[PDB]
Amino acid sequence: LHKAYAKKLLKLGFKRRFWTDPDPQMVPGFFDPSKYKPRERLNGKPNLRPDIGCPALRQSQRPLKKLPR
Amino acid sequence: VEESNGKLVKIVLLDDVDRVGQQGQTVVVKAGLMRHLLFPEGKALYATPENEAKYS
Amino acid sequence: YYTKDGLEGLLFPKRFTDKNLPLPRPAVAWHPKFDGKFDAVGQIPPVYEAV
Amino acid sequence: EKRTKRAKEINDALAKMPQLIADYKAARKIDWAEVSIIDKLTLSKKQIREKYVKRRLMKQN
Amino acid sequence: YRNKVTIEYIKLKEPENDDYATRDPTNYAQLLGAISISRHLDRTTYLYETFKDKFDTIHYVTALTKLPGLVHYRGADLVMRDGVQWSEGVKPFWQKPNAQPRKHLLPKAQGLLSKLEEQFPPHLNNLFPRQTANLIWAYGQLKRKQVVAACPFLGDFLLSLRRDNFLALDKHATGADYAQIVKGLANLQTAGSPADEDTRALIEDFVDQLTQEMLLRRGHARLLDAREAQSILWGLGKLNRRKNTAIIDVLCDVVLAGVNSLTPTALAGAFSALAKLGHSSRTDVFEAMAKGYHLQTTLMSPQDVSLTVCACADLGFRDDNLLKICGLKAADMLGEFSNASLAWLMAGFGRLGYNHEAFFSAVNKSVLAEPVVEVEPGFAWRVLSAYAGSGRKDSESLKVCGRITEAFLAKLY
Amino acid sequence: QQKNVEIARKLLPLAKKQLKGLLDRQDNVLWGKTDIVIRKRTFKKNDEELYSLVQVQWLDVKLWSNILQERVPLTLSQETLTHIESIGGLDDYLLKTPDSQMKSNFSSDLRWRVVCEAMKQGEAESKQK
Amino acid sequence: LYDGGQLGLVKFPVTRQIPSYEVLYNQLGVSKLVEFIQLGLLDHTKTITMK
RNA sequence: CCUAUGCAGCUUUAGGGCAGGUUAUUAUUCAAUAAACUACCUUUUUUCUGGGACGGACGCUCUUAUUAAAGAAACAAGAGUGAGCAAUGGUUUUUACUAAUUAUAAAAAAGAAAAGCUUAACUGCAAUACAAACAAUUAAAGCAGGGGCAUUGUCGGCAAUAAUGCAUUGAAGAAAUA
Ligand SMILES: [K+]
Ligand SMILES: [Mg+2]
Ligand SMILES: [Mg+2]
Ligand SMILES: [Mg+2]
Ligand SMILES: [Mg+2]
Repeated sequence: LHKAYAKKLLKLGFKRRFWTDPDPQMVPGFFDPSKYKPRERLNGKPNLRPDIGCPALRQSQRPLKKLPR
Repeated sequence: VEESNGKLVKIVLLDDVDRVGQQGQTVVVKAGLMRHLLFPEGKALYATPENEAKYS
Repeated sequence: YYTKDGLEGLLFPKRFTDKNLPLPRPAVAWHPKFDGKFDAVGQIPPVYEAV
Repeated sequence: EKRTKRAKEINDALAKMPQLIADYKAARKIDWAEVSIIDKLTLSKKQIREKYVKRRLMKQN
Repeated sequence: YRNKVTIEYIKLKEPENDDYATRDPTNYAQLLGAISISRHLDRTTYLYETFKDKFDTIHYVTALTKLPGLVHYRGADLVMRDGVQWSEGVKPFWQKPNAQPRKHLLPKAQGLLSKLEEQFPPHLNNLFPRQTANLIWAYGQLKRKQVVAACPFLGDFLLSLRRDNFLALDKHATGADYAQIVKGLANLQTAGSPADEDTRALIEDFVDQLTQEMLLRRGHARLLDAREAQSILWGLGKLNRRKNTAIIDVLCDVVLAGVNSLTPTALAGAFSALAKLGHSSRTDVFEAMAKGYHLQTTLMSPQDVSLTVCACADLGFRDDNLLKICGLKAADMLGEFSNASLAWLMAGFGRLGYNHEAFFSAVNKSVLAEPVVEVEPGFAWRVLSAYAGSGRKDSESLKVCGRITEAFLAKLY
Repeated sequence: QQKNVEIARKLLPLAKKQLKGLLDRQDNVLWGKTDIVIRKRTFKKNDEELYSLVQVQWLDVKLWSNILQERVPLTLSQETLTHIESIGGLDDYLLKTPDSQMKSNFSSDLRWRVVCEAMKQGEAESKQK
Repeated sequence: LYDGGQLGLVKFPVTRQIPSYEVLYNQLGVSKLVEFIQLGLLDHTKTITMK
């Protein structure tokens, strides 16, 4: 990644080493039947909503919408 | 009668009926029939475990 | 091959004897999916030998 | 079992491959015994190739 | 329909039984339910003020029997157990000795009870043995708590049961009636202020006649279970009814059969009750009770430890396994025992002649750690006796005894 | 209980008014097994939720009571009627249930009437026999 | 971190490969095991266990 | 008058919803579902611009003026394009030929046409450079495998300069786990 962008990520605390996280349930002898969860597909869609989305992907905060009544 | 949703009920006969059956016979009849005619007239009782042992 | 409870007994046996508790029992066998990963089933009190 | 079946299919296909190649080459060769354009002495060899090769391939298709 | 819709139906689960908390009763049965399930004195007072004229004999009895449960003890006099939940005979806390009621609840209970007592007298002749037993039990509870000093209707309740050679009981008696009558009378003669001389004579005379004629002669003890039999034994012990031992043997037999159902708080009561009565020939009964502490060690409290040790010393029953359990439990609960309580416990071990290393070792460590020790004459001799009787030697007990003597000499009243 | 209150506060303003009206009828009908059901709508293209109330279908019937020798008008839901028929009728329903479970003034008054009448007839019959 | 609207960081693809579970183990080098034995912190005359 | 992270009211055959009534279907002795009509709720309705509206325009190539290194803007000017080809690709032989493209002084050991055989319009990698805010975009010696035409040279599409679209979501072939 370009130097200017990389420093900002490091300055914010980005330290990931692998594409995903390891699964403790896969270690032999450490399988907990209670904490069973079928493997899910990772979501690739960023949250770009300017009201409740990521602050790093919008210029400024927008007012929330009205509730149905 | 379990899935009849109240439309069908088990009936215990105390006296001989023209079409429902004879005394002591446990049969299935429409809920409306028992509600309006058989029950108030005193010719039958609902097929509860206590009634079946006592009468059936 | 050690399980979660077995590993505790191996590392801290005194944690069980001081409380007068029996040590954890060892496993019977490992799942066949791990064949080629382990050679023997560990014993909670290891058997030491001379070298 | 699935791996064994898949290997069997590939082996059978490769056994028949040499014959398929021979037909592929043969179907695109001009048979001069069925050409009457030469008797006409009007068209070039390339035009003869297109006229008869296309008819043979389309009929086979 | 571009935007597809999914519909879910959510059912709102509600309790099966109604708690009469906010609605006003409008019927004979509804009023009874609201009174019975009342949660606070303000609710009971509100019901009486509004529906005063729509009351019957049953309504007055129900209100009286539930009032003792609405009077709560101080939070400072209760200690919560770790993870214990309400169950059959088990509470989530244990009470310190001589627990006091809440400061702001006494005037309310006294005021409410005075109104009830005023309107009750006309209904005295329409009571059944069940209703009489519950009233006696309720008043005994109301005397143990600082609500009343005497039962105005005690003379009438006792006469009603006594009439016609206990004819009313002969037809409408159950196991609960005998347990409540004896237990209630005991709490009306010992709790709080000691007694009146005339009251003591009447209560003791009635109990003796009731026990012999009903439970013994007519064999009504067949209606009693382990818990009810234990309650009767406690009542007899407090009344010091040591003359008749035939009933004591019968009650002990019932306890022996249903030993499994008793908790440590009930086993200790049996030990103390037998010790007070002096019945020490039932070694087999003692052995069965001792075997009940093996598994229920998590339900023992300092009161149970103190009672068990003192009862064993008085009875002369020495069980090494039971004493070992009490010593180890006491060693951890040293912070809960009082100075006077912990001296009696030490003396109990000395009388039995049992030396418990962990128990005495913990006590010696605590005493030495204290910079300034002040031992009172009331229990100074008890702690010295325990060390001498227990055989504690020069290791560190002489230093503890030395400090004990110095503190005693420091005052010498 | 906490979840029930949380759901109720999310109802549409008009659905709240309907809910209160339904609850105010408890003392006028034989509540029985009547229960409250909430309708929730979700959509695929947006993260929006709509909460609304599901009405109760009330039935007017006349059930026979041998103790009272009368056909008693009653307002019931289908589930309550099915339960009464299964248990053995109105008389068995009232005599096999405590006052706490009724949760209705109309039901409580009717039950109290039946219980008192049953005792009087039983006592007289018992003395005769 | 906002870049004005270009949003250049989210123009890259996503990978979903799961790393091996063995990344959760403690790694011990053979050269480090020997150094302890040479210094005298480990007894090489008897079986060495994880304890 | 113009400019906003703009606000509000009103209108409709702008998008979505059903939550009152009517209507349709179904079910129990005041009910459930809804691409309909009325009522109600909520949301959207670019920018550039010799001020704004109206009109026009938004990607990618060639050429003209700002000289003969490169680069260089305006609602400046003059022309193209959102493809085609199973040969119009690859490679050998022959010779009375040396053209054409949207536009253009490319090119003779080179091309075009004619005749023959072919599928490199490949699989897995790659030193070093051009350009460039970044993303991407451009040229490429060389190594291993399987091939084509020659018989030891060339082929990783087309004389060259345009014929295009990130991520996400969805789908297909195969393979590895669980
Ligand atoms: K101007
Ligand atoms: Mg503008
Ligand atoms: Mg770059
Ligand atoms: Mg070659
Ligand atoms: Mg080429």
